[PDB]
Amino acid sequence: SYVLTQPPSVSVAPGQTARITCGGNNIGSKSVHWYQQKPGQAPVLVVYDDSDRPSGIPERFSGSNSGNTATLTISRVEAGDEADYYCQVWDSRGPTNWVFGGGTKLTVLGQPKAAPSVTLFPPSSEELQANKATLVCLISDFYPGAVTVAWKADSSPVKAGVETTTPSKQSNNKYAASSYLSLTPEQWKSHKSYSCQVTHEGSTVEKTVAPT
Amino acid sequence: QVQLQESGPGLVKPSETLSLTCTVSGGSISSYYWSWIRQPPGKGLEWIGYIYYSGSTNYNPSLKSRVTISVDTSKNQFSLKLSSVTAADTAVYYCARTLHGRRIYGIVAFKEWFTYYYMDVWGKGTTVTVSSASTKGPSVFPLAPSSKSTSGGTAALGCLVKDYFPEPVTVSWNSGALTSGVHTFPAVLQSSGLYSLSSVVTVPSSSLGTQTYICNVNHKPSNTKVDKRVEP
Repeated sequence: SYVLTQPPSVSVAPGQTARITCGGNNIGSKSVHWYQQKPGQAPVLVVYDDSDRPSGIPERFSGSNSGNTATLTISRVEAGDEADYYCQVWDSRGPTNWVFGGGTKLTVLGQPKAAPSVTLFPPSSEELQANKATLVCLISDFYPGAVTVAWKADSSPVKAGVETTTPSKQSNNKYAASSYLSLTPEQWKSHKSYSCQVTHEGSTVEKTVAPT
Repeated sequence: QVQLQESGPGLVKPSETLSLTCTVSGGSISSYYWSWIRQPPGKGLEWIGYIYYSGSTNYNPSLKSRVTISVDTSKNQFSLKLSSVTAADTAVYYCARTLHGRRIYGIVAFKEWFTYYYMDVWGKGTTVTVSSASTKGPSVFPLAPSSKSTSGGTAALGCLVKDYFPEPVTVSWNSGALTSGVHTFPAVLQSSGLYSLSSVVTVPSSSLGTQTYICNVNHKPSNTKVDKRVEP
Protein backbone atom coordinates (compact mmCIF):
# COMPACT_ATOMS: atom_id res chain seq x y z
CA SER A 1 0.00 0.00 0.00
CA TYR A 2 0.97 3.69 -0.01
CA VAL A 3 3.78 4.15 2.51
CA LEU A 4 4.04 7.09 4.92
CA THR A 5 7.43 7.55 6.62
CA GLN A 6 7.86 9.51 9.90
CA PRO A 7 10.88 9.81 12.20
CA PRO A 8 10.33 7.78 15.38
CA SER A 9 11.42 10.81 17.45
CA VAL A 10 12.23 14.54 17.31
CA SER A 11 13.91 16.44 20.15
CA VAL A 12 13.92 20.19 20.75
CA ALA A 13 14.51 22.77 23.50
CA PRO A 14 11.70 25.09 24.67
CA GLY A 15 11.18 28.10 22.41
CA GLN A 16 12.92 26.40 19.49
CA THR A 17 11.15 25.33 16.29
CA ALA A 18 10.30 21.65 15.87
CA ARG A 19 9.85 20.09 12.43
CA ILE A 20 8.13 16.74 11.94
CA THR A 21 8.30 15.22 8.46
CA CYS A 22 6.14 12.71 6.62
CA GLY A 23 7.45 10.99 3.47
CA GLY A 24 6.74 10.75 0.76
CA ASN A 25 6.29 9.12 -2.67
CA ASN A 26 4.93 12.18 -4.47
CA ILE A 27 2.97 12.97 -1.30
CA GLY A 28 2.80 16.55 -2.56
CA SER A 29 0.02 15.52 -4.94
CA LYS A 30 -2.02 14.12 -2.05
CA SER A 31 -3.88 15.74 0.83
CA VAL A 32 -2.06 15.36 4.17
CA HIS A 33 -3.66 15.48 7.63
CA TRP A 34 -2.03 15.57 11.08
CA TYR A 35 -3.12 14.35 14.50
CA GLN A 36 -1.63 15.03 17.92
CA GLN A 37 -1.97 12.48 20.72
CA LYS A 38 -0.85 13.62 24.14
CA PRO A 39 0.06 11.00 26.76
CA GLY A 40 -3.09 9.36 28.16
CA GLN A 41 -5.40 11.20 25.75
CA ALA A 42 -7.53 10.81 22.62
CA PRO A 43 -5.99 12.03 19.33
CA VAL A 44 -6.80 15.53 18.11
CA LEU A 45 -6.77 16.85 14.55
CA VAL A 46 -4.16 19.61 14.30
CA VAL A 47 -3.86 20.09 10.51
CA TYR A 48 -6.05 19.10 7.55
CA ASP A 49 -5.60 19.23 3.75
CA ASP A 50 -1.91 20.13 4.05
CA SER A 51 -2.20 23.48 5.85
CA ASP A 52 -5.75 24.07 7.18
CA ARG A 53 -5.99 24.88 10.88
CA PRO A 54 -8.92 23.42 12.80
CA SER A 55 -10.73 25.71 15.26
CA GLY A 56 -9.00 25.91 18.63
CA ILE A 57 -5.57 24.78 17.43
CA PRO A 58 -2.66 27.01 18.60
CA GLU A 59 -1.20 29.47 16.08
CA ARG A 60 2.25 27.89 16.54
CA PHE A 61 1.24 24.79 14.54
CA SER A 62 1.72 24.98 10.77
CA GLY A 63 1.31 22.30 8.09
CA SER A 64 2.96 22.30 4.66
CA ASN A 65 3.22 19.79 1.81
CA SER A 66 5.58 19.64 -1.17
CA GLY A 67 7.30 17.09 -3.40
CA ASN A 68 8.08 14.01 -1.35
CA THR A 69 7.70 15.57 2.06
CA ALA A 70 4.89 16.89 4.23
CA THR A 71 5.99 18.80 7.33
CA LEU A 72 4.28 19.81 10.57
CA THR A 73 6.11 22.87 11.93
CA ILE A 74 5.72 23.80 15.59
CA SER A 75 7.17 27.21 16.41
CA ARG A 76 8.09 28.35 19.95
CA VAL A 77 7.77 24.82 21.28
CA GLU A 78 6.40 24.41 24.84
CA ALA A 79 6.51 21.48 27.27
CA GLY A 80 2.80 20.97 26.57
CA ASP A 81 3.56 20.16 22.92
CA GLU A 82 5.10 16.81 23.94
CA ALA A 83 2.99 14.16 22.24
CA ASP A 84 2.88 11.62 19.46
CA TYR A 85 2.25 13.15 16.04
CA TYR A 86 0.75 11.17 13.16
CA CYS A 87 0.41 12.12 9.50
CA GLN A 88 -2.40 10.57 7.45
CA VAL A 89 -3.56 10.53 3.83
CA TRP A 90 -6.44 9.01 1.96
CA ASP A 91 -5.37 6.82 -0.96
CA SER A 92 -8.07 6.23 -3.58
CA ARG A 93 -6.14 3.45 -5.32
CA GLY A 94 -6.02 1.02 -2.44
CA PRO A 95 -5.85 -1.56 -1.16
CA THR A 96 -5.23 0.32 2.14
CA ASN A 97 -7.15 3.56 1.55
CA TRP A 98 -6.61 4.95 5.05
CA VAL A 99 -2.90 5.26 5.68
CA PHE A 100 -1.46 6.50 8.99
CA GLY A 101 2.24 7.27 9.44
CA GLY A 102 3.99 5.39 12.25
CA GLY A 103 4.02 8.49 14.43
CA THR A 104 6.74 10.76 15.81
CA LYS A 105 7.38 11.32 19.51
CA LEU A 106 8.16 14.97 20.17
CA THR A 107 10.42 15.36 23.22
CA VAL A 108 11.09 18.74 24.81
CA LEU A 109 14.62 18.96 26.27
CA GLY A 110 15.63 20.90 29.36
CA GLN A 111 12.32 21.43 31.13
CA PRO A 112 12.54 22.94 34.63
CA LYS A 113 13.04 20.63 37.60
CA ALA A 114 10.25 20.28 40.15
CA ALA A 115 10.43 18.51 43.50
CA PRO A 116 7.52 16.19 44.28
CA SER A 117 4.52 17.12 46.37
CA VAL A 118 3.74 14.11 48.61
CA THR A 119 0.46 13.37 50.45
CA LEU A 120 0.11 10.29 52.68
CA PHE A 121 -3.26 8.95 53.84
CA PRO A 122 -3.74 6.51 56.74
CA PRO A 123 -6.24 3.62 56.51
CA SER A 124 -9.86 4.79 56.81
CA SER A 125 -12.02 3.77 59.76
CA GLU A 126 -14.27 2.11 57.20
CA GLU A 127 -11.45 -0.06 55.80
CA LEU A 128 -10.28 -0.95 59.32
CA GLN A 129 -13.87 -1.94 60.18
CA ALA A 130 -13.71 -4.32 57.21
CA ASN A 131 -10.53 -5.88 58.65
CA LYS A 132 -8.19 -4.40 56.04
CA ALA A 133 -5.72 -1.52 55.93
CA THR A 134 -4.11 0.39 53.10
CA LEU A 135 -1.66 3.29 53.29
CA VAL A 136 -1.87 5.59 50.25
CA CYS A 137 1.11 7.70 49.18
CA LEU A 138 0.31 10.16 46.38
CA ILE A 139 3.19 11.89 44.59
CA SER A 140 2.61 14.71 42.11
CA ASP A 141 4.04 17.74 40.31
CA PHE A 142 7.56 16.34 39.87
CA TYR A 143 10.07 16.57 37.03
CA PRO A 144 11.85 14.67 35.69
CA GLY A 145 9.55 11.66 35.82
CA ALA A 146 11.65 9.26 37.90
CA VAL A 147 11.26 8.60 41.63
CA THR A 148 11.82 5.81 44.10
CA VAL A 149 9.55 5.12 47.07
CA ALA A 150 10.59 3.51 50.33
CA TRP A 151 8.23 2.67 53.18
CA LYS A 152 9.02 2.50 56.90
CA ALA A 153 7.16 1.04 59.87
CA ASP A 154 8.44 3.17 62.72
CA SER A 155 12.06 3.49 61.54
CA SER A 156 12.32 0.01 59.95
CA PRO A 157 12.15 -0.57 56.18
CA VAL A 158 9.16 -2.56 54.93
CA LYS A 159 9.05 -4.13 51.47
CA ALA A 160 6.18 -6.60 51.63
CA GLY A 161 2.72 -5.38 50.67
CA VAL A 162 4.07 -2.54 48.53
CA GLU A 163 2.67 -1.67 45.10
CA THR A 164 3.97 1.41 43.25
CA THR A 165 3.05 2.84 39.83
CA THR A 166 5.41 4.07 37.15
CA PRO A 167 5.25 7.85 36.69
CA SER A 168 2.89 9.29 34.06
CA LYS A 169 2.56 12.84 32.76
CA GLN A 170 -0.02 15.17 34.30
CA SER A 171 -1.97 17.91 32.52
CA ASN A 172 0.53 20.52 33.76
CA ASN A 173 3.48 18.72 32.12
CA LYS A 174 4.83 17.30 35.37
CA TYR A 175 4.57 13.72 36.58
CA ALA A 176 2.55 11.69 39.09
CA ALA A 177 2.92 8.32 40.79
CA SER A 178 1.33 6.51 43.71
CA SER A 179 2.41 3.82 46.15
CA TYR A 180 0.23 1.60 48.28
CA LEU A 181 1.19 -0.28 51.43
CA SER A 182 -1.12 -3.12 52.48
CA LEU A 183 -1.14 -3.89 56.23
CA THR A 184 -3.24 -5.81 58.72
CA PRO A 185 -5.20 -3.59 61.12
CA GLU A 186 -3.09 -5.19 63.88
CA GLN A 187 0.16 -4.04 62.23
CA TRP A 188 -1.24 -0.54 61.74
CA LYS A 189 -2.21 -0.39 65.42
CA SER A 190 1.07 -1.85 66.70
CA HIS A 191 3.54 0.77 65.39
CA LYS A 192 3.89 4.40 66.49
CA SER A 193 3.80 5.47 62.84
CA TYR A 194 4.39 4.59 59.20
CA SER A 195 6.26 6.74 56.68
CA CYS A 196 6.35 7.10 52.92
CA GLN A 197 9.74 8.31 51.75
CA VAL A 198 10.05 9.65 48.20
CA THR A 199 13.45 10.16 46.54
CA HIS A 200 13.71 12.43 43.51
CA GLU A 201 16.99 13.65 42.00
CA GLY A 202 18.96 12.65 45.10
CA SER A 203 16.74 14.52 47.58
CA THR A 204 14.04 12.99 49.74
CA VAL A 205 10.59 14.04 50.93
CA GLU A 206 9.09 11.99 53.76
CA LYS A 207 5.53 12.00 55.12
CA THR A 208 4.40 10.20 58.24
CA VAL A 209 1.01 9.15 59.59
CA ALA A 210 0.05 7.60 62.92
CA PRO A 211 -2.97 5.73 64.37
CA THR A 212 -5.75 8.14 65.45
CA GLN B 1 -20.20 21.44 20.50
CA VAL B 2 -20.75 18.11 18.78
CA GLN B 3 -19.81 15.37 21.25
CA LEU B 4 -19.12 11.70 20.66
CA GLN B 5 -19.35 9.04 23.34
CA GLU B 6 -18.29 5.40 23.01
CA SER B 7 -20.06 2.76 25.05
CA GLY B 8 -18.65 -0.75 25.34
CA PRO B 9 -18.49 -3.81 27.65
CA GLY B 10 -14.93 -3.27 28.87
CA LEU B 11 -14.46 -7.03 29.17
CA VAL B 12 -14.98 -9.52 26.35
CA LYS B 13 -14.03 -13.23 26.41
CA PRO B 14 -11.76 -14.76 23.73
CA SER B 15 -13.66 -15.99 20.61
CA GLU B 16 -16.72 -13.85 21.34
CA THR B 17 -17.92 -10.82 19.38
CA LEU B 18 -16.95 -7.30 20.47
CA SER B 19 -19.87 -4.81 20.25
CA LEU B 20 -19.50 -1.03 20.58
CA THR B 21 -21.77 1.97 20.10
CA CYS B 22 -21.02 5.65 19.59
CA THR B 23 -23.65 8.17 20.64
CA VAL B 24 -23.50 11.58 19.00
CA SER B 25 -24.86 14.62 20.82
CA GLY B 26 -24.80 18.33 19.96
CA GLY B 27 -25.04 17.49 16.28
CA SER B 28 -26.50 15.04 13.79
CA ILE B 29 -25.29 11.82 12.14
CA SER B 30 -26.86 13.11 8.93
CA SER B 31 -24.58 14.23 6.09
CA TYR B 32 -21.40 13.05 7.80
CA TYR B 33 -19.11 10.03 7.83
CA TRP B 34 -18.42 8.13 11.03
CA SER B 35 -15.25 6.11 11.73
CA TRP B 36 -13.99 3.58 14.25
CA ILE B 37 -10.28 3.61 15.16
CA ARG B 38 -8.33 1.48 17.64
CA GLN B 39 -4.96 1.59 19.35
CA PRO B 40 -3.50 -1.52 21.04
CA PRO B 41 -1.12 -0.80 23.97
CA GLY B 42 2.17 0.75 22.82
CA LYS B 43 1.09 0.85 19.17
CA GLY B 44 0.02 3.48 16.63
CA LEU B 45 -3.46 4.33 15.38
CA GLU B 46 -5.34 1.75 13.28
CA TRP B 47 -8.31 2.99 11.27
CA ILE B 48 -10.96 0.27 11.18
CA GLY B 49 -13.60 1.69 8.86
CA TYR B 50 -16.25 4.35 8.31
CA ILE B 51 -19.93 4.59 7.49
CA TYR B 52 -21.84 7.34 5.68
CA TYR B 53 -25.17 8.36 7.26
CA SER B 54 -26.85 6.61 4.31
CA GLY B 55 -25.25 3.29 5.23
CA SER B 56 -22.45 3.03 2.63
CA THR B 57 -19.30 1.60 4.20
CA ASN B 58 -15.58 1.28 3.71
CA TYR B 59 -13.15 -0.84 5.71
CA ASN B 60 -9.45 -1.32 6.29
CA PRO B 61 -8.49 -4.60 4.52
CA SER B 62 -6.76 -6.01 7.63
CA LEU B 63 -9.95 -6.28 9.73
CA LYS B 64 -12.51 -6.32 6.92
CA SER B 65 -13.37 -10.02 7.22
CA ARG B 66 -14.29 -9.75 10.93
CA VAL B 67 -15.86 -6.29 11.17
CA THR B 68 -19.23 -4.70 10.51
CA ILE B 69 -20.09 -1.08 11.09
CA SER B 70 -23.72 0.00 11.12
CA VAL B 71 -25.55 3.31 11.58
CA ASP B 72 -28.87 4.30 13.22
CA THR B 73 -29.91 7.81 12.23
CA SER B 74 -33.12 7.50 14.30
CA LYS B 75 -31.04 7.30 17.52
CA ASN B 76 -28.08 9.39 16.32
CA GLN B 77 -25.79 6.42 16.87
CA PHE B 78 -23.43 4.15 14.98
CA SER B 79 -21.88 0.88 16.01
CA LEU B 80 -19.12 -1.68 15.47
CA LYS B 81 -19.06 -5.48 15.65
CA LEU B 82 -15.80 -7.45 15.64
CA SER B 83 -16.13 -11.22 15.45
CA SER B 84 -13.94 -13.88 17.07
CA VAL B 85 -11.76 -11.65 19.25
CA THR B 86 -8.41 -12.60 20.75
CA ALA B 87 -5.97 -10.69 22.96
CA ALA B 88 -4.62 -9.02 19.82
CA ASP B 89 -7.88 -7.04 19.81
CA THR B 90 -7.30 -5.64 23.30
CA ALA B 91 -7.19 -1.89 22.70
CA VAL B 92 -8.73 1.51 23.22
CA TYR B 93 -11.43 1.99 20.59
CA TYR B 94 -12.36 5.49 19.38
CA CYS B 95 -15.23 6.81 17.32
CA ALA B 96 -14.72 9.99 15.24
CA ARG B 97 -16.69 12.25 12.94
CA THR B 98 -15.19 11.95 9.48
CA LEU B 99 -15.30 14.56 6.71
CA HIS B 100 -15.21 14.12 2.94
CA GLY B 101 -13.14 16.61 0.95
CA ARG B 102 -12.53 17.14 -2.74
CA ARG B 103 -9.64 18.94 -4.35
CA ILE B 104 -10.45 20.22 -7.85
CA TYR B 105 -6.95 20.93 -9.17
CA GLY B 106 -7.85 21.44 -12.83
CA ILE B 107 -10.92 21.37 -15.05
CA VAL B 108 -14.11 19.73 -13.70
CA ALA B 109 -15.20 18.51 -17.15
CA PHE B 110 -11.86 16.69 -17.36
CA LYS B 111 -12.76 15.13 -13.98
CA GLU B 112 -9.44 16.52 -12.70
CA TRP B 113 -10.06 16.18 -8.97
CA PHE B 114 -9.57 13.71 -6.13
CA THR B 115 -11.39 12.79 -2.91
CA TYR B 116 -10.04 12.65 0.68
CA TYR B 117 -11.16 12.03 4.27
CA TYR B 118 -10.05 13.17 7.69
CA MET B 119 -11.39 12.95 11.23
CA ASP B 120 -12.30 16.23 12.96
CA VAL B 121 -14.16 15.31 16.17
CA TRP B 122 -13.03 12.40 18.36
CA GLY B 123 -14.67 10.44 21.15
CA LYS B 124 -12.83 9.92 24.43
CA GLY B 125 -12.14 6.26 23.77
CA THR B 126 -13.39 3.06 25.38
CA THR B 127 -10.95 0.48 26.70
CA VAL B 128 -11.68 -3.10 25.67
CA THR B 129 -9.87 -5.95 27.40
CA VAL B 130 -9.98 -9.41 25.89
CA SER B 131 -9.48 -11.83 28.77
CA SER B 132 -10.74 -15.08 30.21
CA ALA B 133 -10.47 -13.45 33.65
CA SER B 134 -13.62 -12.49 35.57
CA THR B 135 -14.76 -8.91 36.23
CA LYS B 136 -14.50 -7.63 39.81
CA GLY B 137 -16.12 -4.45 41.15
CA PRO B 138 -14.13 -2.21 43.53
CA SER B 139 -14.43 -1.39 47.19
CA VAL B 140 -14.47 2.38 47.82
CA PHE B 141 -13.04 4.13 50.88
CA PRO B 142 -12.82 7.81 51.86
CA LEU B 143 -9.46 9.51 52.25
CA ALA B 144 -10.22 12.11 54.92
CA PRO B 145 -8.64 15.59 54.92
CA SER B 146 -6.57 16.44 58.03
CA SER B 147 -3.81 18.77 59.26
CA LYS B 148 -1.51 16.28 57.50
CA SER B 149 -3.05 16.81 54.05
CA THR B 150 -3.33 20.61 54.12
CA SER B 151 -0.99 23.06 52.42
CA GLY B 152 -1.99 26.43 53.84
CA GLY B 153 -5.00 27.70 51.90
CA THR B 154 -5.72 24.35 50.25
CA ALA B 155 -6.43 20.82 51.49
CA ALA B 156 -6.46 17.39 49.85
CA LEU B 157 -9.13 14.75 50.38
CA GLY B 158 -10.01 11.75 48.26
CA CYS B 159 -11.45 8.31 47.57
CA LEU B 160 -9.55 5.03 47.46
CA VAL B 161 -10.94 2.70 44.79
CA LYS B 162 -9.71 -0.81 45.60
CA ASP B 163 -9.36 -4.18 43.84
CA TYR B 164 -11.21 -4.06 40.52
CA PHE B 165 -10.91 -5.68 37.08
CA PRO B 166 -10.61 -4.73 34.30
CA GLU B 167 -9.80 -1.09 33.62
CA PRO B 168 -11.21 1.52 33.72
CA VAL B 169 -13.17 3.09 36.55
CA THR B 170 -14.33 6.69 36.37
CA VAL B 171 -14.47 8.95 39.38
CA SER B 172 -16.44 12.16 39.56
CA TRP B 173 -17.00 14.47 42.49
CA ASN B 174 -20.36 15.95 43.51
CA SER B 175 -21.91 14.26 40.48
CA GLY B 176 -19.55 15.99 38.06
CA ALA B 177 -20.25 19.46 39.44
CA LEU B 178 -16.81 19.66 41.04
CA THR B 179 -14.02 19.49 38.42
CA SER B 180 -11.41 22.08 39.39
CA GLY B 181 -8.66 20.59 41.56
CA VAL B 182 -9.64 17.00 40.75
CA HIS B 183 -6.72 14.62 40.17
CA THR B 184 -7.48 10.96 39.49
CA PHE B 185 -4.21 9.02 39.71
CA PRO B 186 -3.38 6.24 37.24
CA ALA B 187 -4.19 2.78 38.55
CA VAL B 188 -1.68 0.41 40.04
CA LEU B 189 -1.87 -3.20 38.84
CA GLN B 190 -1.35 -5.31 41.95
CA SER B 191 0.25 -8.75 42.23
CA SER B 192 -3.27 -10.11 42.74
CA GLY B 193 -4.06 -9.14 39.14
CA LEU B 194 -6.47 -6.50 40.43
CA TYR B 195 -6.26 -2.74 39.98
CA SER B 196 -6.50 0.03 42.58
CA LEU B 197 -6.52 3.81 42.19
CA SER B 198 -7.01 7.01 44.14
CA SER B 199 -8.82 10.22 43.18
CA VAL B 200 -7.90 13.38 45.07
CA VAL B 201 -9.56 16.80 45.05
CA THR B 202 -7.78 19.92 46.33
CA VAL B 203 -10.20 22.33 48.03
CA PRO B 204 -10.06 25.45 50.22
CA SER B 205 -9.00 24.54 53.75
CA SER B 206 -10.86 27.38 55.49
CA SER B 207 -14.24 25.94 54.48
CA LEU B 208 -13.69 22.15 54.98
CA GLY B 209 -16.06 22.38 57.93
CA THR B 210 -19.12 23.53 56.00
CA GLN B 211 -18.76 21.98 52.53
CA THR B 212 -19.94 18.58 51.26
CA TYR B 213 -17.68 16.36 49.14
CA ILE B 214 -18.87 13.11 47.59
CA CYS B 215 -16.96 10.90 45.19
CA ASN B 216 -18.96 8.97 42.61
CA VAL B 217 -17.22 5.82 41.40
CA ASN B 218 -18.42 3.95 38.29
CA HIS B 219 -17.01 0.60 37.17
CA LYS B 220 -19.00 -0.30 34.05
CA PRO B 221 -17.70 -3.87 33.49
CA SER B 222 -19.07 -4.95 36.89
CA ASN B 223 -22.01 -2.53 36.92
CA THR B 224 -20.70 -1.08 40.20
CA LYS B 225 -21.75 2.40 41.25
CA VAL B 226 -20.71 3.85 44.60
CA ASP B 227 -21.12 7.30 46.16
CA LYS B 228 -18.82 7.92 49.13
CA ARG B 229 -19.07 10.93 51.42
CA VAL B 230 -15.61 12.27 52.40
CA GLU B 231 -15.33 14.37 55.56
CA PRO B 232 -12.78 15.27 58.28
